[PDB]
Amino acid sequence: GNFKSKLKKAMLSQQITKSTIANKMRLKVLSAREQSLDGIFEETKEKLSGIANNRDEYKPILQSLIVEALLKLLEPKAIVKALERDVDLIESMKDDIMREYGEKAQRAPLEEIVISNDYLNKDLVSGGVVVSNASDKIEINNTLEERLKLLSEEALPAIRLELYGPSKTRKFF
Amino acid sequence: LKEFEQKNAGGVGELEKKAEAGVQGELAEIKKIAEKKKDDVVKILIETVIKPSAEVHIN
Amino acid sequence: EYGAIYSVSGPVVIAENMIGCAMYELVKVGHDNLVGEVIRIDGDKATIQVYEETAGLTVGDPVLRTGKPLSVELGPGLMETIYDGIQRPLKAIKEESQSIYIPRGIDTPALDRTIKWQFTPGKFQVGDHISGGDIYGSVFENSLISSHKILLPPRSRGTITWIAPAGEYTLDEKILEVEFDGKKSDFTLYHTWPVRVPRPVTEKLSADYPLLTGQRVLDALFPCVQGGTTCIPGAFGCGKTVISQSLSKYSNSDAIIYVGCGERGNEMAEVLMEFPELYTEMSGTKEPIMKRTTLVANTSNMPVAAREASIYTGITLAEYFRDQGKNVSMIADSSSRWAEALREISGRLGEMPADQGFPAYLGAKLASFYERAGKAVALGSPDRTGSVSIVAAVSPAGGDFSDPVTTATLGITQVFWGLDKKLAQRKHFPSINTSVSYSKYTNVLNKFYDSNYPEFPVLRDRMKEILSNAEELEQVVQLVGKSALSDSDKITLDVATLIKEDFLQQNGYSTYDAFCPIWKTFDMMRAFISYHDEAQKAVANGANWSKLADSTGDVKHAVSSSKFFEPSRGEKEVHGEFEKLLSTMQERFAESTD
Amino acid sequence: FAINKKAVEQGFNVKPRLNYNTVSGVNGPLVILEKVKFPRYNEIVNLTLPDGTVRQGQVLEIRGDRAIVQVFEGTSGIDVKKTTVEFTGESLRIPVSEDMLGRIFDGSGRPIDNGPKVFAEDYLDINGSPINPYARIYPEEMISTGVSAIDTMNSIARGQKIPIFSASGLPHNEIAAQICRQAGLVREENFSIVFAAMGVNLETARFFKQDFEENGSLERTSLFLNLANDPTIERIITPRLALTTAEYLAYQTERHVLTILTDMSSYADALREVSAAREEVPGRRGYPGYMYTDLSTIYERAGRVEGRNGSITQIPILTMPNDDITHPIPDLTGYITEGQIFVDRQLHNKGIYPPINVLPSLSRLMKSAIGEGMTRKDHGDVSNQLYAKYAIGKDAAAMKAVVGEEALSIEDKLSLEFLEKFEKTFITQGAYEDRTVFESLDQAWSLLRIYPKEMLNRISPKILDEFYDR
Repeated sequence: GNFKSKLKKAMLSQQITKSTIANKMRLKVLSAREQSLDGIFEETKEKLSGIANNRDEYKPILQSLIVEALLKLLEPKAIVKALERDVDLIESMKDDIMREYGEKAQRAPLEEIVISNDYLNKDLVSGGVVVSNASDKIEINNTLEERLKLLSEEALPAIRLELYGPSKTRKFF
Repeated sequence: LKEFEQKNAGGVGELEKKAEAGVQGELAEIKKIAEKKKDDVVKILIETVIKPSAEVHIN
Repeated sequence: EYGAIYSVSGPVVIAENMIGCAMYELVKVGHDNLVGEVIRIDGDKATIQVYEETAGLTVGDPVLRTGKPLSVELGPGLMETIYDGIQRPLKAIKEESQSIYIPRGIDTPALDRTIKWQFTPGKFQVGDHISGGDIYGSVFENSLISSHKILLPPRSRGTITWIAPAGEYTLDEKILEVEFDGKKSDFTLYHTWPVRVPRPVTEKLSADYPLLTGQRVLDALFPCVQGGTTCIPGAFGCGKTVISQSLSKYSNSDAIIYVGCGERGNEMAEVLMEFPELYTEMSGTKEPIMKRTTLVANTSNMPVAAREASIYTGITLAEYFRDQGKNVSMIADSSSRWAEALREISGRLGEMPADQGFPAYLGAKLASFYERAGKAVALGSPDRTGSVSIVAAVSPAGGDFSDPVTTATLGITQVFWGLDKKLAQRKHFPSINTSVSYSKYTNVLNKFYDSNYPEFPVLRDRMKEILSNAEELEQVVQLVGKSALSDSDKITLDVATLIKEDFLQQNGYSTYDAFCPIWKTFDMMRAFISYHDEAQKAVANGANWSKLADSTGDVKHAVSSSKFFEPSRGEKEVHGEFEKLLSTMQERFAESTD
Repeated sequence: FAINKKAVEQGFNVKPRLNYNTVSGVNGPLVILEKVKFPRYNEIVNLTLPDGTVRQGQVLEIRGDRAIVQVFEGTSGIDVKKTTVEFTGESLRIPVSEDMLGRIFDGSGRPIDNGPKVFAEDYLDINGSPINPYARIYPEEMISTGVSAIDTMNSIARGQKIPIFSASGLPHNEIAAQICRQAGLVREENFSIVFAAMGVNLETARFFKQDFEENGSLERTSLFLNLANDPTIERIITPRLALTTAEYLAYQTERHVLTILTDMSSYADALREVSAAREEVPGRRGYPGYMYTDLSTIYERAGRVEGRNGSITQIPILTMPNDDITHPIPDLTGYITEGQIFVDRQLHNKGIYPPINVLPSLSRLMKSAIGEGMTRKDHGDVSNQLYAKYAIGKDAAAMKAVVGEEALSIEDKLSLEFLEKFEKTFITQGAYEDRTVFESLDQAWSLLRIYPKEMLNRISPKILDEFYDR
């Protein structure tokens, strides 16, 4: 009777060691997969900057971003907080923005678009803008370093389906 | 009991090494298939990011 | 015209710019057109309760009006179907949504509009005068529902100016024109009806024909009449489904409408699997029973507000089938869940509770529902009669009968069947409590008994007296011991135990005791009473009963095994066996008097 | 396949969201906003306290332009000047993937096993639409738990929901661990086990993690832990996360799942607490008036489906306050469910494991699983006979203590002998002893040898004639 217990205890201990090793094995594979994904998500940011260093193409993107933010806001007044090296571009398109907002929405164009004397971080943020109303209490952060973060949350399934094809053992969706 | 407990002495390193080898053929697959499809994913998500939607919330 | 959502909180919405809306009118909410029903009105605003899931609603979404209250569609094709609270078929929803979930905001017609029906025109000729409630045709629905009948909608009359010929049709092709001040009325094979307005009837009568349940105890001691109400207060799982199962399986009614409100949800999956594999015979053995039944299902999971709309829909169909001169019977599931839904919505709006939170007007909602039961003479020319016999089942909290829901129905019902917990825990079904239940339809059945079974009530009273005396006698043995008990008291206790072990245990399902006909129950009743009478007679002359106990021996076994006599073998078949049983018993007593 | 490739194509889309630096009050666990620009009922927000610590909430009411938000991780430290909300424009969703198996998540469904994120295959709402009753099929199967009192007197068919009523201090944890370790179809042990514990102490969590690890079961399970010191509001989400994971697994990968909910009493307490924060009409003993519906929308998610093979079985563990079967929580739990196993305190004081009495326990779907083709034909009524004899033994013993031992006929003596043996040899068993139904039924017959054939009435004569003599 004593033998039974003093053998069962060692049996359970060795079983626990087996289980621990088998468990910690899977974490290495999972970390490898997510690290490979992080590789993609880190090597993308070096092309957004490249586009941001290109005036011929950056202007329409900036205009579209501003228009989208304004349309989502739906106010007669607005404030824009862009980088230092972009205020010159923004100052050159303050008519198209107003006209296109007045068109897409069925209202008259905006009244004023005051560019804030504040600015952003040259390093953290590469392009884009942040748009708020007159009182400066409602914001729509639409920087090029923000959109990517949102996209890297609702696109994981669409990325797995592409990097590993249809998953097996799932048969009803 | 001494026999039983010393019999398990060699079951640690051997099992660990065998398990390590068992999956070692998988990380290579991950790495090699990561580099084939990287460009496609990068292009797709860059295209998605660049172009906004410009839509109004249906009241 | 459209309004706009202004406030959302749980199952309650508020919409502004609703000026033309009227109390209890129907509305369509949201972009998916969920179904609602206004409750209050304050100038522009109008509180609404939603009969679906409220989630994702956005302040500013449009809301529509319809101008008519919650109504069902009455016509052919009701039989064999299964419906949700607001009468949306489930088979069609599944087979068209290609999914196992119920897609919110789905809408399909209650009755199939593509099937073909055979129409046999009635007797009215062109130029006749027709009033609401008159048969002007018929339809062949099943081999069991041989001729579904067509009725002019109530509140509609005039002179018929065109009637279609025989043939086949769908649910749309007009088959009658009635001119009242212009032939502006076209009548198809179906019509609608508001659910909160009871259908008009010619006159109410008195129900005086028994409703045969099959269970021995219910038929014997606490009978019910065709057109009467009832309650079966549950006690937290004491076989309250066995009673409903047997009633649905074997009752002698031309139709059945099983309603589930707050059901466990798993039960429906069993009642829609058993029936298509079981048969009953009326004008031959017609294998399906489903041809005779419709089911309304609203499990405890589905939206709360639809619980109320699952019993009005349930009973309006019963009234409709009554109008065609058929004896129907509605078997309601837990009606306390309806009260819980009422309490929930009442609290949501915010108002003074009466008892344990229940709204002050609970006592009036129940009565106006139970009052639709009863025999009556239909409204129309051909002079037919029908009936409705609802059988509720309340589920009190804990096990006490002080629940406001329980104490409210007992005030309005006419029959009552308590339930005991320990009897259920001992596997003693049915678990009726014979000391607290009662039945008011006990004397008006004298006509039926005299026509058929003249001595039934006397035997019933004698058996009840035996049981009550046994209870009283045992009330003291628990603290005095069975020492000072005379022979008569011991015989009374023995007979009471014999009865409680044999007569009042139906053993549920088997090949022999599943549906004890009335005659078999009567013969068993007489045999038991005769046994007790002879046992008291022999000991009356001083002969000691202790020796008689094993001197008789076979008499007790014979009476206790009489319940195994197989029914369906002939009314006269077992009649002779039961006739000779008591003769042999009394001969043995006379011989064994030694 | 194309259908797979289109269900996710809509994922490639970017939708910015607003930030409202406009709060207009705080009270209890609630927070009121203002000027919200088309709220949505049951949305998700992200509070960003002035300290820089993020939290999470959920709207509950929406008037013209106000939204009332309740916060999960308390509400202290919030300010009406520097805080900031952010509307996610969606309900609460969980990332699921068949690689969740073998991992640990906390009350909010985020890893705590020092691993990476889930890397999901799709997002699912924690709530779920009801199951079309026309598309449900009843079990017609049986699980062999290896406990005689559970596998003979009652029964468990996969696809069934059975609570375990047990007082405080009794070893319901051990019973649950044994059942999950020792369950298989009667002739599998491939039951993937999701496990959700809410309102537990550290020792219980350590014990459960230990037991699943030494039995080699941790590689096919998934644990959600919400200890006693975690935020109270989050205890409402946890069971929904666990059940959503189970539903995904079963009904979309065709595997049989078994679910455990460690403490429903804590869930009820949290419901009462959050309700009392608002002013809802109370039910008896103070619990909310709508608790029945809330419990129903948790329990009524088990069973099988027509076109699928998976089937999820529930074993919720519930603790009665004062051993009072009339308390609201047991009442509604047993009204919603179909049967329940009862753990007895009295038998526990005599060192009987498992301390299960059979009189107050029930199994609705027993009558279907048992019969012929799976077990012997005697199983249906041997249980009834044992029930009747046990009930007679109870009241015989009760009578013995009043009148003495003078009025106890031979019937009572036999009943007392049966009652003693039926507990000292039949119910009792070890913590690692299997018992196939055949052996349990043989032992059950052995206990009816006391009674002569002539008074075993509940049992059928045919069975007696063929088994009573062998």
